[PDB]
Amino acid sequence: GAYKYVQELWRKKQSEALHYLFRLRTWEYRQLNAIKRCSHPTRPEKARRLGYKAKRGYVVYRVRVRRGGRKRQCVHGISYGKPRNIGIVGLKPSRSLRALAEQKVGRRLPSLRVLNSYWVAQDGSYKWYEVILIDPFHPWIRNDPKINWICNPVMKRRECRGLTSAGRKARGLHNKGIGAMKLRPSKRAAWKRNHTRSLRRYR
Amino acid sequence: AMGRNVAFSNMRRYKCTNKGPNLIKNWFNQPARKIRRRQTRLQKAKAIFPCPLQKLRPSVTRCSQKFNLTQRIGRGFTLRELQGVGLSAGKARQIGIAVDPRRKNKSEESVARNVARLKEYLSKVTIFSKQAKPEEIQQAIQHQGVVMPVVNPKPVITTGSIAEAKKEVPENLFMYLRNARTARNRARLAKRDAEREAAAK
Amino acid sequence: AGVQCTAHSWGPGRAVARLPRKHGGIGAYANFARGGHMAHPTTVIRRWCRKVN
Amino acid sequence: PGKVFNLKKGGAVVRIVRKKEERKTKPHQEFVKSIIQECTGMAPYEMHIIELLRMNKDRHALRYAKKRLGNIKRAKAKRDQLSVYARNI
Amino acid sequence: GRRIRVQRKGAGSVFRAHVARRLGAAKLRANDFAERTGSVRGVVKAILHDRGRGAPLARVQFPNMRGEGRVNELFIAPEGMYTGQEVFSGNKATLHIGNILPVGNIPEGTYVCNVEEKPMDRGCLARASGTYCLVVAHNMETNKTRIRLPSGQKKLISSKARAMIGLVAGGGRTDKPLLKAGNAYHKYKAKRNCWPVVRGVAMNPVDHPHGGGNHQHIGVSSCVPRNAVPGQKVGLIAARRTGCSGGKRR
RNA sequence: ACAGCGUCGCGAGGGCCGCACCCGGCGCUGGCGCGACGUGAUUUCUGCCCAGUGCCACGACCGUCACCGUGAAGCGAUCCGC
RNA sequence: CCACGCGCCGCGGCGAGCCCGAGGGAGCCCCCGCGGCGGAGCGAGCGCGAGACGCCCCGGGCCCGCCAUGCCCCUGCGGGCG
RNA sequence: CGAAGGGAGGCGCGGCCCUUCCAAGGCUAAAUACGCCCCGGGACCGAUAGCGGACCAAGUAGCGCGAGCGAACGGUGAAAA
RNA sequence: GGCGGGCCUGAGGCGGCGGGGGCGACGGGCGGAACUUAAGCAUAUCAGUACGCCCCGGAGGAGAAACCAACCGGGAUUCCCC
Repeated sequence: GAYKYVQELWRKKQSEALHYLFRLRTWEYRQLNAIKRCSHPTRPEKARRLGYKAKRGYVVYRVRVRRGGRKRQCVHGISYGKPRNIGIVGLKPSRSLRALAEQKVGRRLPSLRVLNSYWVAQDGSYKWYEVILIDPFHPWIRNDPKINWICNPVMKRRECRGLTSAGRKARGLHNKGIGAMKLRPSKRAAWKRNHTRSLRRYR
Repeated sequence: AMGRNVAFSNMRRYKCTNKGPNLIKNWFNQPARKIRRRQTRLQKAKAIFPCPLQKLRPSVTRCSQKFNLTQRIGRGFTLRELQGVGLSAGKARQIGIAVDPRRKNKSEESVARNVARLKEYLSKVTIFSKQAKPEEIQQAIQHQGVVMPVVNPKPVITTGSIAEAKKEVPENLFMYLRNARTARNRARLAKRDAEREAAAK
Repeated sequence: AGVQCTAHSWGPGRAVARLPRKHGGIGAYANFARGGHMAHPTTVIRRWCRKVN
Repeated sequence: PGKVFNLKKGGAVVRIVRKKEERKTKPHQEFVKSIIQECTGMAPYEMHIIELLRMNKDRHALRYAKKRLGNIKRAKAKRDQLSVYARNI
Repeated sequence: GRRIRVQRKGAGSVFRAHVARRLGAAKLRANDFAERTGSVRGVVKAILHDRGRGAPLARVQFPNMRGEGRVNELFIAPEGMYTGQEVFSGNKATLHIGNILPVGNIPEGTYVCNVEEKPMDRGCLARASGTYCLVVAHNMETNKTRIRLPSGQKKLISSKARAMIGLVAGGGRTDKPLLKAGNAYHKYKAKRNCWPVVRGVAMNPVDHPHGGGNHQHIGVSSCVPRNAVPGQKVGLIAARRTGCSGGKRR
């Protein structure tokens, strides 16, 4: 009942009410460290939509990601090579700030598994995402069939393999149909199959 | 040969030939693959000994104006077709009929095709229940291959009256066909001329 | 085979033929060098089967 | 061309599978919007369009809307809602 | 192609300060409740020589207001400071060479050393040998005091800032000629590795922008643009004028 | 190289450098200082030339010279102004 | 040397056809087995669309498309005919 | 900078349709790939060949500060008689 | 201003359970060349390759249409033939 209303008020982010609420929050989040554990999901409605359930073994972690573009790791700014690789600061990163957020908490806590992440706040220099992590050995999680899949070995460190939602978007998986045909099993797997020279026995 | 008259080759240069992912796929395992698929098929057949390995699939017009005449096998029977026989989707799956909610018949003739296929399968199917009935099960005989394999019938000449047939075809059919084909271009150009005529006085 | 070793042509001026030689100065990596790759190595990419109508 | 030329392209009969029924927000959703707009109010850009609707005029209002929203179809409809508030204010 | 010696100095590998055996960081005493509302007695235990500085530093021992200890603070020693001298610090501090008092309190015309650019900076200006800052004026309305720094340039400093009365010792040191290369080697051993200096026109083209040709010449105007990139700024930079002219007071 | 000699920048909310970034060095420094350059102890002197090329000017504010932003016009892509 | 692509030649099967494709058949070199390629071209395209001779070859003549031109008329910037 | 019914239909833009679907949450077997290792087969090589390496002790002996490099060496006879 | 409780954020300790590192392949994510070809060489090509880093699993990824199409229409994904 209440959720269909909270969603509408979160759509109105530029409203006076939420502009104050968000300026009190960015202030606190600049005050705290980059990744901190949150007792409650700050946005319960968005967390539930992404799969949070208030049962033991589900954890929320808030992460700070630096806003901005990418600088290539180079010495003295010089990229030796053909002139098409000369640029060092103009390039923009291939993975979203949301994707970077999940992969940060993944290294900090490699025991936990990240189901999904959501946007909590942003100022000029940083963006704050909250990630839902699950303990795959917890008694409650292990015997609950809805989240048993995360306890399966294949779903381990999905943040690293880009199996998460943001990681899939970056790989282009979110879109199907024409225009996404050459990036389906993987962009490399499609490349190998399309470039394979199959020497058939009768050929 | 050396220059002279040779069409230019459109085969792309080999990539990853020395280093990198293997871009050569050899087929010396092909005969072994055949034995493997049969062995997996034989093992699966035994696991459901009375039941056919392949589920009933629907006859479907092959797509495009190129193959619109012929019919092939589709993923599943539409909910409307199953409703026509009187089978719910779940009950149909138990009988062996694959069900696809996505498919829409797109015709009334398509539904009739499949409803008749479903009706025939229902007659061919025999449900062995009664707990264990081993003697009936021993002689059950598992159907092998695709169930009710689709048959594509060849064209057969028919007899027609030239007098009645000449009634539907306009005399000078080519003029009728060429007029219909070019009507849009002829109509646009004559509108373009009406604007020019309007824009002179 | 014959590619597993590391050999570099010593170069001109050392009174030795310009064929890849190891640290010791042992000829390597050539069809004529002992231990070298065959000039055109046999591969399984060959057509071992011939089609018949 | 993108359609073959067939004089009588109708050997079969179509099943008329389609629905005019269009997604409607419903009073359930509409009630939420009325309660949320009641307290939260309009957005700064939307408020500016309301002034333009009574002052600089509709071409200007559409121009400001299109730049913000980014679609002409969406911009015209946002303008239409804001117009009902502004004109009847 | 190579990185110039200026570029290599920033890293600090062998060009870092030789801070071994340095007495400490000479600074004014901390502004505290006793300085703000009164005076803090000090005594000059010893006047010592810092390795890098050509100015004597003095270890003055003040009482510890927080505890039962006697704090030891290293101060720049203004000329005439004597072992045993009692020094007073604070808003109510007296006017004798050595005392540290708010700049506003000091009368105009006094020579003052170790002045603070902004209050409670614990020492900032006039802390070299024989260098003094003159108190030019006190704006009562703006609480701002003008001072002539040892360059001549005048800066306005909050009257709340602290300074020491007197001119730093070791004055007249530059007057003595170094005379030999050796007295220079011994001089910069205490400081960083910045001697001997090779002229850039002696270096090959790859080491310095002045570089080397068939004859030793700069080959381009020494004056280089203010916006010259790190490796380019080797000549005189932003030179408003060049050459010995005279009457430059205008 | 050197002492000597000049020239140059800079008053720390600063200069000059390091530097994928986080951050550093000079500096535990402060103009008798720190960096940058020339010339090369004395003794004796360093002339004329700012055309050119550098460099420097809240030295100006003309002419030029961007993004935005804001005018008109358009069905809108847009297009011309300022 | 091998692989793949191309040009042409020789052969072998079949012929307006031809084809161990992948596959599937308690099947092993056996059996069944699509595209494709050819059979129509030409024009950027809308589109339109070859018979008239002929041992063979070779020119000629005609036909088809494209670019014109002039006539006639229905189901008309459409058709037909030169 | 930012929506609301939106997406698409392989030439942009603004209208009008028509077909088709529902993004910004999640799972899912099968058919496919593939080395060490083990098993089997070969119109394969036959000790300067075949893996660098068939030798009871090969990444060994040796070499290079180190990263790294890198060999040589099969056969008495039926029975040691 | 002192004092008891509830909540909400936080600390220190104990338990129970998990994480870490290894495999010259396959599989996913990211960073990323150049020699080369262009008979020069910049866009290009090599190559979404080597290599660097980071994660799995017996497979992995992908996956039940905000799909393709334009029809007498199909209908998740993966591999094969074309």
